[PDB]
Amino acid sequence: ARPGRPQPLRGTKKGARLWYVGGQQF
Amino acid sequence: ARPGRPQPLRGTKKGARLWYVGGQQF
Amino acid sequence: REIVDLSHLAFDCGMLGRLKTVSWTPVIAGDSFELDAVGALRLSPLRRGLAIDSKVDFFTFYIPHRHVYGDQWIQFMRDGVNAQPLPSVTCNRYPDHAGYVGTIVPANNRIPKFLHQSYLNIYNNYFRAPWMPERTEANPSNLNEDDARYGFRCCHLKNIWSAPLPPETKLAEEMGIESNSIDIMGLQAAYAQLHTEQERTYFMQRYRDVISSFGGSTSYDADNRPLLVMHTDFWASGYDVDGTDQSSLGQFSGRVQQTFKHSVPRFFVPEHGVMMTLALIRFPPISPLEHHYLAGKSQLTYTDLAGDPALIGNLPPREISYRDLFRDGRSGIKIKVAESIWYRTHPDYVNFKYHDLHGFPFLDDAPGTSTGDNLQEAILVRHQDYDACFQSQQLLQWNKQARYNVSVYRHMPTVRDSIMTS
Amino acid sequence: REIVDLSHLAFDCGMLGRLKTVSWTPVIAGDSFELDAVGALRLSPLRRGLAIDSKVDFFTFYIPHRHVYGDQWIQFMRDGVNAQPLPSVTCNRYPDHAGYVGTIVPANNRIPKFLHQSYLNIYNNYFRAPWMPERTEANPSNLNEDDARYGFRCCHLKNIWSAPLPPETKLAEEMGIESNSIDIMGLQAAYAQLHTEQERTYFMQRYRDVISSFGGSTSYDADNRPLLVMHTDFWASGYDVDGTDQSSLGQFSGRVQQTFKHSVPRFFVPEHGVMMTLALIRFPPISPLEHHYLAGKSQLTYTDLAGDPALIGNLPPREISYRDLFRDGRSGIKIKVAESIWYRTHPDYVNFKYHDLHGFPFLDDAPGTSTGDNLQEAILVRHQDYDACFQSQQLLQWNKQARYNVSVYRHMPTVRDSIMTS
DNA sequence: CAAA
DNA sequence: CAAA
DNA sequence: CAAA
DNA sequence: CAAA
Repeated sequence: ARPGRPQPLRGTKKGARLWYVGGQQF
Repeated sequence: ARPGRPQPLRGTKKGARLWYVGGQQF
Repeated sequence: REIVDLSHLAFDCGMLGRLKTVSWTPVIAGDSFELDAVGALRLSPLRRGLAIDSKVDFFTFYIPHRHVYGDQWIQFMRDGVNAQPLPSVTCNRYPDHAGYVGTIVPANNRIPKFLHQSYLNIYNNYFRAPWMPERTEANPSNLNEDDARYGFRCCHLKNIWSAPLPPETKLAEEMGIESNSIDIMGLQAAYAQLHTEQERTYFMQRYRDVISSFGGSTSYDADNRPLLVMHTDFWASGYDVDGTDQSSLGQFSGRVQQTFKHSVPRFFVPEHGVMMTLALIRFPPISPLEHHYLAGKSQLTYTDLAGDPALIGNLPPREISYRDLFRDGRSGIKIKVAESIWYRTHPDYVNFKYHDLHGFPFLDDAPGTSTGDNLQEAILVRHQDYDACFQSQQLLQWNKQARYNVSVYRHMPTVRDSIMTS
Repeated sequence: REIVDLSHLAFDCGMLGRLKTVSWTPVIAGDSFELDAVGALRLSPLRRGLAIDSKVDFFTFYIPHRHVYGDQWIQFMRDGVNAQPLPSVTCNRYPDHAGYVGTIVPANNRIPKFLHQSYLNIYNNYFRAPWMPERTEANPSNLNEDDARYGFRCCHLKNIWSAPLPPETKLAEEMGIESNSIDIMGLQAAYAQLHTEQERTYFMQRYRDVISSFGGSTSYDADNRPLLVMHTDFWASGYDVDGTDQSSLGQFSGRVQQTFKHSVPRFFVPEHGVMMTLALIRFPPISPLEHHYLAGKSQLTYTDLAGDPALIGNLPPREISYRDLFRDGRSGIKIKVAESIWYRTHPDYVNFKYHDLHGFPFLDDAPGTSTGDNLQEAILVRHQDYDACFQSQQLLQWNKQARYNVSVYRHMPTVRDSIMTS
């Protein structure tokens, strides 16, 4: 049981690299 | 490995009573 | 040994009495698994204001793949890079028919056995009454509409009628007698023997419980039982929204909405397997139709009212029917309770008037009044008993949105090492 | 919780290479079992003076009855005072044909399964080469003369020929190639894959070892393995008795005779079962017929003699035959050894002259020289190889006399409470 | 981001 | 939870 | 030895 | 005993 008033969920975000795609992609 | 020179085995002898036979029997 | 961030959020929902999986994560022998789930749980909009809170239970079990796949797994692992690929199991040709185990039925209408078997095992080792038939469903397709989508039903919160004595409880023990004599020494053993039988009937139906009884122990691998890693619970409260227009002014809708954390301390995963986390929302079984047992009895005897100790400790159980507890109590439902148990507990009261008021999560109909003279069916939570109080189950009875923070240390080459050859 | 004194003495004896049970005690879930065995071990009178000492190994395992009786046991226990009586197994109609499991074949020629199955399990989980056929004998009557009376045979002390690489060891790994090209990226996985295969072949043949490999663990209940509670060992020495009469004067007989303790720290017995303690006497495999591998090779190559590191770490194993190790070495016995392994170990030497001298516990005949071109048969200890050096096996090859002090705390009514009714 |  |  |  |  946590007091606070419901907050919307944010980012699904750690260790080393995962995504290699050839260079930087935002 | 135990040093000693072999000894013959003695008695097979504790908690509470086991042998009820009516009284004392040696 | 490096960190693998498996954190992920999830949006779910289900029926009241049914047990649903909310997040399952596969683990490997050697993994150090830690899980911190946080979020909020709600219930579809109510008809009137808020009456009472629902008790929410969260569980996190660990199941070795060995428990699922059997000796067939030991080989899989032994044969290593040769092992006969593990078989998957079948679901019905519908997307939702995989829900009970937290997943959409994949493109090929078949999900991995460990998901299914684990859900069973979990259910049979912790949720069903020890005396109820063990769930055996082979594949997720032997499962019916409701179950497969919402999860199996569980037992109502324990009370006098929802938690009786196993139906097969001995009400008398007969002992053989000659014609004119009785072996008092035999009568002796007779009692002792009965004892061992009762001890079992009452609370040692599971092997582990029997052993524990001797003052021993049993690995979870002994009776192949899921390992309960963590179990939290809480009451779901919220607020009322006030009506403000010409006709709604003076009306109120209850919006249950409770936040919560479900934390699982670092856990060492000894063998490849699954970490399954399920939830279970229930409403305390309040009924305007229930009355105190004593108000029901017609002929009040000393043995009832008096509460004489000398008696209460030596009489056999008592067989009573739901009729004895509810006005519309089904008489075909017989339960065996402990004597003067009505003196060890007081029942909740709801003025009849709430009887036909749509909006309160009460049992406006005597438990198991539409399942027939079947006890088990009365004891398990019928979620339809609640359809009544929700304005619109567009997201079933309840629903929740939470973020599952998961950190796992494990022997794992880096993605680079995987994609790089040289 | 009271003390039960199960101390008792035992007089035993057996054949060299075979593993015999010396004391088995049934335990109950909850028991706290402690065992201190002390006594002396000897060998039938020798022909000449003492040559070398025999290595004596004592073991104490704990086996849940559940491992033996299976799910059939869980019920036995669950059903309690109703349970279908546990079945016993069969032995041959001879008194001694129960020896391997420390007991005279009872009046009815049938002994309790747990004794038999445990002996197997113990043997299969610790004594046989992981690659040798798993012992499966159903009943103590499927056992042959020697085994049933003396215990199964075990492996000779590890040396170059008694501890080779599992016979099915890969000596080359083939990989598919197109006609004019090769997938170097595939060749990559190819190697990796081989690796997993070797890792297994070499030291991960048992499930537990595989898991442990990932850095996990496994209850003894996982692969149903006896639990090694304690393992001691020692060298059996003694003295020579001098000849004093006209013709015996100047002769000597060796009387091996070593005292010893085998202590088992307090142990908590979680489930009903058996505590079995077995012994195993062996003589180091010395042979006047063995020679250094290098003395055997006819064409000494750089790859042999040089001991060039660069090579020793990248060549495949080597297939050699007993002929390569003994003058009378059976050539049909092929073993796969590790390269330049002859540089990692030196062999024992016995001047041929001891070849035909009756009285020394040496292998005066190349190992497995009378069992045929069968490796396993050569590796396991043939106790007949020793008949030669004993003046008279009136008490088999060896024999021992010890006192087993056993103290067990357990829930146990007093004998009085048992015999008194009121 | 070569978690080179 | 054997409130053994 | 009432391990009453 | 992965002398991983």
